[PDB]
Amino acid sequence: PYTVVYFPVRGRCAALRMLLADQGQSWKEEVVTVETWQEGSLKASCLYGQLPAFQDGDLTLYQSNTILRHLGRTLGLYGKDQQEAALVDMVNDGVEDLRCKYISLIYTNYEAGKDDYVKALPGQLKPFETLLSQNQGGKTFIVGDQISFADYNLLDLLLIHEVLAPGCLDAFPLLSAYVGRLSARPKLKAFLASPEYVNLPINGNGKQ
Amino acid sequence: MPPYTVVYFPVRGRCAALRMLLADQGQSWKEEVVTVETWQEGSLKASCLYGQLPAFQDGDLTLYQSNTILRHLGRTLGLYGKDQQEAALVDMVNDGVEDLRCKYISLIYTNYEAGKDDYVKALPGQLKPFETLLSQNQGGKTFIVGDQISFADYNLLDLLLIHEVLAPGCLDAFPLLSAYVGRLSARPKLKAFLASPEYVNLPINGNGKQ
Ligand SMILES: CCCCCCSC[C@H](NC(=O)CC[C@H]([NH3+])C(=O)O)C(=O)NCC(=O)O
Ligand SMILES: CCCCCCSC[C@H](NC(=O)CC[C@H]([NH3+])C(=O)O)C(=O)NCC(=O)O
Repeated sequence: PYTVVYFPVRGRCAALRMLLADQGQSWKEEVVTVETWQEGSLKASCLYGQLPAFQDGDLTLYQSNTILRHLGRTLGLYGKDQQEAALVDMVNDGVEDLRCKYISLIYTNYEAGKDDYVKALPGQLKPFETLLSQNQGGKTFIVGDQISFADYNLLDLLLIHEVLAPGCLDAFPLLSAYVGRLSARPKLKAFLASPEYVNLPINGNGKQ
Repeated sequence: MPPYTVVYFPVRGRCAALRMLLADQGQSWKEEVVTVETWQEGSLKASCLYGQLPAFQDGDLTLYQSNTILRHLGRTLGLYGKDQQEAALVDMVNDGVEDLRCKYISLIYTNYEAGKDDYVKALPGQLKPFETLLSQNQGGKTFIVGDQISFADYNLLDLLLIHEVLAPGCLDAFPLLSAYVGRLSARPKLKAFLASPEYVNLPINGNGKQ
């Protein structure tokens, strides 16, 4: 019932793929090559002229976070009540802010800004360590005691930063244990080790 | 006393949309103004989750992130669509608004002088998606999604209004958006609020540019 339309990279689709895989959902991948994209017709039919695009039956959605929220809403990964839902949103928005900075670094000035970015990293990750400490001592998920779409988004963000700055999580015990714990979930573990994930570049420009 | 408290700098900025929402929905709220002096002192910043404002309090629930605040209000006040499908569409609209808002903010604080012309030239292409959304919903006669107002409407309204200040007449080429702004701006409570000193006398941005 699901179709994700995207370029052949993990990018902004990694988190939603992990979510679908971990939740045991099936989906079809519609790969869009740079050639096809530069042709122009697909772009013109996209609401904001960008991908990913997602189809749930006849519902066509755009915007990665909208897709995540939609899945969180339909699959029950949006907290147990309104208070938790608000907290889940707060976590996801924080993830999105840092993701934008990451994306900017990767595509705008990797060479020149990498050092400053890595130096500033600890300050950027602290908020998530704090959130974790306030939720049952970081023994469960980011919000509440059930997994939410924010968890998958945060997991991806942490994983790609471990590739960018190996060991950046060493100074954060809760985050470190969190990544290990989530990465150990049966279906997610199988997915993260599959060619489907491993053989796709993280970003489109060969930088990471 | 009011259950809501918005903590922010004395500017409209990322709080304009939520204020319009509260006002239009007849809600009461307390404004906790943070001056640049107080902020540079450091203690408040250190207590903020991501080291930034706005901050929002609903009873003992302290929230950060403007869009989280909007979604929370949309969820508790019933401004999030009539069902899941609409909720997804509302999110899609809001995310689009957020993307353009970031570009606007970047222009305003990063290089207003140098980039203003290019930005205004690219504007029509950026607004088209919203005109399209409007055309697909009862011919743009009601709201952005469905037939009931959502938090996305307030966010979009603010975005359109601030762009009308940046590039006067930018909405002329978009009949649906133009009528939409006029229609929403005419709602009783919202109209009263937009004309109040509380709104009018607050600068749009913090650096005096708009
Ligand atoms: C080519 C391989 C690298 C691909 C990089 C990732 S896609 C980047 C871009 N899409 C976005 O930035 C999506 C942003 C949107 N806010 C979301 O979160 O979904 C796009 O479609 N860009 C195409 C365009 O704008 O023309
Ligand atoms: C001073 C008058 C001008 C104020 C401009 C608007 S506040 C800007 C900034 N906050 C944000 O950018 C908030 C972004 C956040 N993602 C959201 O959506 O709420 C901040 O708190 N910055 C303070 C800091 O980072 O130290």
